[PDB]
Amino acid sequence: AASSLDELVALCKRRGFIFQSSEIYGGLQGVYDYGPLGVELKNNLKQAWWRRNVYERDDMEGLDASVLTHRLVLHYSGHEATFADPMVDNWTPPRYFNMMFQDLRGPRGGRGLLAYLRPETAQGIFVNFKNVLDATSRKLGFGIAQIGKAFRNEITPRNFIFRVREFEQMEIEYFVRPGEDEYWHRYWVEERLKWWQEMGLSRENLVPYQQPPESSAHYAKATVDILYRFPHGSLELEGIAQRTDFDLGSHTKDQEALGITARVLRNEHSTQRLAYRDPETGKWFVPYVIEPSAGVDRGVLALLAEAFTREELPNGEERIVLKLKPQLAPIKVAVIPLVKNRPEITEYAKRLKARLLALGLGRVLYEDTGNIGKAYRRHDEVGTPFAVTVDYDTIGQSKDGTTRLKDTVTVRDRDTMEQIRLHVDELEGFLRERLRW
Amino acid sequence: AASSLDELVALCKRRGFIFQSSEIYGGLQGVYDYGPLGVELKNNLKQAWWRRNVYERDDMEGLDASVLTHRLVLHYSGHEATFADPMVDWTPPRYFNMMFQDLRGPRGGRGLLAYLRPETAQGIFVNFKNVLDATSRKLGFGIAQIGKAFRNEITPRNFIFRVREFEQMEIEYFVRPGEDEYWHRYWVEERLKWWQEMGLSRENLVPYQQPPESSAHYAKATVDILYRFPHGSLELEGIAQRTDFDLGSHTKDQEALGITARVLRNEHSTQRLAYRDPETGKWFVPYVIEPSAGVDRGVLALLAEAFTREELPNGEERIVLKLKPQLAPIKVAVIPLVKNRPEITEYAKRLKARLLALGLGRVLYEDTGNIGKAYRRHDEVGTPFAVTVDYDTIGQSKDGTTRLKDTVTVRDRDTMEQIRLHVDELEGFLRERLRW
Repeated sequence: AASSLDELVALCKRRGFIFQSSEIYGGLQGVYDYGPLGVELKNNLKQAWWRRNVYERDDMEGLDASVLTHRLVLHYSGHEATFADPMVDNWTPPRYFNMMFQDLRGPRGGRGLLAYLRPETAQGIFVNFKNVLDATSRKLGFGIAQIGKAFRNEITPRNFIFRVREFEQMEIEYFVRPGEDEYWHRYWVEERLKWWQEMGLSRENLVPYQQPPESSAHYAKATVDILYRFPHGSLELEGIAQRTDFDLGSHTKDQEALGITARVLRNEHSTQRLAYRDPETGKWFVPYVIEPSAGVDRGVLALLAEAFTREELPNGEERIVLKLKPQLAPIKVAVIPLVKNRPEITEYAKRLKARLLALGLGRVLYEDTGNIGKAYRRHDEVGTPFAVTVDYDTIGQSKDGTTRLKDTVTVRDRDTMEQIRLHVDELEGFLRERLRW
Repeated sequence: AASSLDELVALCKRRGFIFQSSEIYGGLQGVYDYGPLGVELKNNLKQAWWRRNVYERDDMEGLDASVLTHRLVLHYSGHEATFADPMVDWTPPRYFNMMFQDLRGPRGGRGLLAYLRPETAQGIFVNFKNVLDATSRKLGFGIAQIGKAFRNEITPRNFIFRVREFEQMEIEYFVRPGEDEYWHRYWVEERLKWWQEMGLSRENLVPYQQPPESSAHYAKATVDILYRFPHGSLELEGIAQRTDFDLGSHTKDQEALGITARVLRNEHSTQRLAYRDPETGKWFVPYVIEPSAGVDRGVLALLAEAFTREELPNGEERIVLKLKPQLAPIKVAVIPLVKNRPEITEYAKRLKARLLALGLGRVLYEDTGNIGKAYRRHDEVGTPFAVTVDYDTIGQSKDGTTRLKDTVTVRDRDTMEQIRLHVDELEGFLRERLRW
């Protein structure tokens, strides 16, 4: 585990995980960019999440909605009226600053040409309920998963990835029948909690907090936050709320014909009825929604934070090692040529990297950087699990003349630091064993 | 292949590929949303692209920059100026600027203005030094990236084509001033070749080499790959050659580095975006080759191409999306013959999981009524195989034999041929046909 927030910010910048967006012109404070190593880890996390909640389940439909949100969507969801914070200057009278990113479509800044950069992914889901329903012919006890970008017009962007203006989320909207709501809520909480550990976070660092009714927003019958023990303090990773029929409620047509339980605004615009019908009979009703929502960047940081570890070495000095779960490492194997000038060597290495990539266990990388020592260092810092290295013996140029050593390479374990030399054909099975899911 | 643009728009909406963003409130014309089936295909394409240009190569670094762009980036890249033009049509004296913009935090002050990037490339350019430092890369190398971009279109025409929000797959290949012309043709063959591997016919592809009149000033050459869509040729990808303009326009110590393209005096940049050590110690700004594709366009191209209407032996027709298997939103559909039977449904579900485990792509358990409707629904969304489970599969054959236990019928999308095989063979059957 890592001890300081800056150790991370430093590594992140130093090894190419994260960079201050627009750095060369002073930065656009509050927005960051993901480097070579960052994109990989980030994507690996998003994928593992998608595989788990969509592919592996049989009640989940996927989605990808746009960032440009029509003014109305955000009126009827309440944001226009409440997504704000209390602000002032130096002392003027106090007033709420609505934190949404607004931008005007086309020609003129007229009130009717205003649109928003969605501040959360969920509304995209809600407005498409009927749509999704029609096209898939889904029955109840079902949700819609989605990953995407969101923009919060924060006032003061604090410590790193935490208080940012642009970021990404992984949200699910699980539609449920009014009666069964309380069950599904605890079901999802165990599930998400469980997932995070499988990804590599320790139970000791996870904290399932249940919000007291003072904190619960009006339509939220209950909600639990999963916090992670970061170096600088506990920060929220994911939130599993229970929103009754508020969301579907606020956007649907024929509001008073469908017995809506949460208080909604009169909707004089919606063209479709977002409700479900046929509880064996013919009743229309608005489903209740359970909603797990995680923040991609937070997750990426949690993983780094957890993995980060400093080890003392027998000679006296230390080393930084990202102990990331293998399947999630930005790089799985690094193939390194002992000498940089030799062509039969580089050409072999490259031929080998490809053979390994073909196993389909994750990114294999051909490394041509000078100094076999620097390489090992660079890799432990970015958490890659294995390093295979190629030398003259591997080729067949043994100074003694035998070829008993042709096609064998040394593979160095990231964690144990143990190096063993094995023949290539065994190397495959070795890797399957250790890298498969 | 498909004959009309509306046939597609219709299928896309009908089967859950694409929907009009904000439809229930009148739509936010010009922006669309990707449904269950759409997200899948879209992602499948992005991935195949990433695997190819990053994993399979040894000179590529990946990236993911933010949409919120600082005002300055877009000043020095030229964009800001292309639209600082009072056009008086008498209608009022406007600025017909093509970028969405917005202001950061507290006030609408000029120093607090920001933009929603209109292209992904600038994110790459500004980080050149950064990426360089952290990776210790040598020349003959690029940076790949996928992301969102926003064009403040005035009139959103025909579907996916003239839209305000969309995504791109761009690469910035940094090259030494001398070798530029070579790399340019290299990339063109490569991209061209890729597109066909994805399933597009050579007959429908059109490599247009822009004549000196079209080329923006700093562009020493450029080729557009057009696709023959039902409504006409529309641009899929563009491989330009931008010399040292981009890196040039953003770097510090401009006149110390012999920049060849005309750039603006840059009084703000804090880093020097150049390369040094041509064996010696000379500094210079690399030339850039740039393949840039539009995700949505690609998705449409694939759909357009795959779309086909067939006349069947009984007399009726059918719509079949002939998508390349590895790209299909769904690889296998496991379907139960009767919906009420527990031994059947329970069997089928257990089977779908066994198949998903093969790691060949999404397998889906289908519980929709009517075995006929299912087959139809699937050919329409282009899923390659359909396995079906019945009473024989379980072991309740009305003839009394058990020779047919643990076997299922699998219907080929294309040939429509159905063969009944045992489950264990089924695996090998699928690997054969579905692997990359």
